[PDB]
Amino acid sequence: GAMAQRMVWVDLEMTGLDIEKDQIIEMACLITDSDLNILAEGPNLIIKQPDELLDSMSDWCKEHHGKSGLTKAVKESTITLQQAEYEFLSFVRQQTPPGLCPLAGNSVHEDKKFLDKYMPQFMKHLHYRIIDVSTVKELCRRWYPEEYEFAPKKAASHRALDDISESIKELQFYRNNIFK
Amino acid sequence: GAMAQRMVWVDLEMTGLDIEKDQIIEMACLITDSDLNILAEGPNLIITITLQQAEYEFLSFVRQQTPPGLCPLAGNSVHEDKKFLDKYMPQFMKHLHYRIIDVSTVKELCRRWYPEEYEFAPSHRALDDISESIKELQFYRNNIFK
Repeated sequence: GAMAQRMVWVDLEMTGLDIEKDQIIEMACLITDSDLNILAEGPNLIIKQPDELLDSMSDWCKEHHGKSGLTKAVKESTITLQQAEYEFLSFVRQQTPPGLCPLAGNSVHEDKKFLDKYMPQFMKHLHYRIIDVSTVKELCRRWYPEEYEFAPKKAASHRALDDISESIKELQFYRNNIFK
Repeated sequence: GAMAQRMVWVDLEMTGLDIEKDQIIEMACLITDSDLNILAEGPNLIITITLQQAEYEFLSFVRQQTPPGLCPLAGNSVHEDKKFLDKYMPQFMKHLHYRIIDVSTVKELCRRWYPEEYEFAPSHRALDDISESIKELQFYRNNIFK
């Protein structure tokens, strides 16, 4: 299909939910065509942030980023936020025409909040539209409870790029099972 | 599980899109069941009233209609509305679930996957904008869902 009909899937991992204090610690990007066919995997980058920020994280955040092995990789990182944005923006410019492709993901409103503040040039390459798999998830649970039960459970967190894969798989499941 | 499957619909008008500088001009809220039937209509406030009182009016309304932390925020391009709400109405957002139901996601899937249905798919107040967003979602349920 047309490059203007491609989707830009992102997944971010952050120190918390507070847009004033918290920072982006991991990011991944993936391109699919309009029908969710896999076109190209983008960078998977672990971004350096201070130790003070990593220790002030919520008890849920501290354990979940520890078992996935992220906090260790954040502490050994040489990638700055600015360097990561340059990598992500370069990749999407090579894959999509400017300001025409949507952001896609799971509860991707949360990621957009952090991308709007900390990666505004990357966000200018994207159109205003959002494709949020979690809106489809909520409608599946209500309107198609039988199909919702058969969907696979999500795997344990590894890296942001694997989380995007699970989000794509989830929306493909919805298309395959609850769309006309 | 019928109560946890209800939806908290909102629509807001702001002075712009910057969270640090812009403010909430208008807000409306209403509750639908899981099948989109309107169970109760809330107030359509011009912010005339204050933001903290508007939050008390809306928090009182959703506390007598849905259980805390189980029902999502629902709307059309509600990602921008959720940003202004998390900041300026954090006690209201504490009553809702972390996920949201955004009709603009369904519109976009309709546009791509159902171009024919998309071509024949279907405001002065913010409450009227919610009513039209529900009719838009009901159209997608009927025309593109199995």
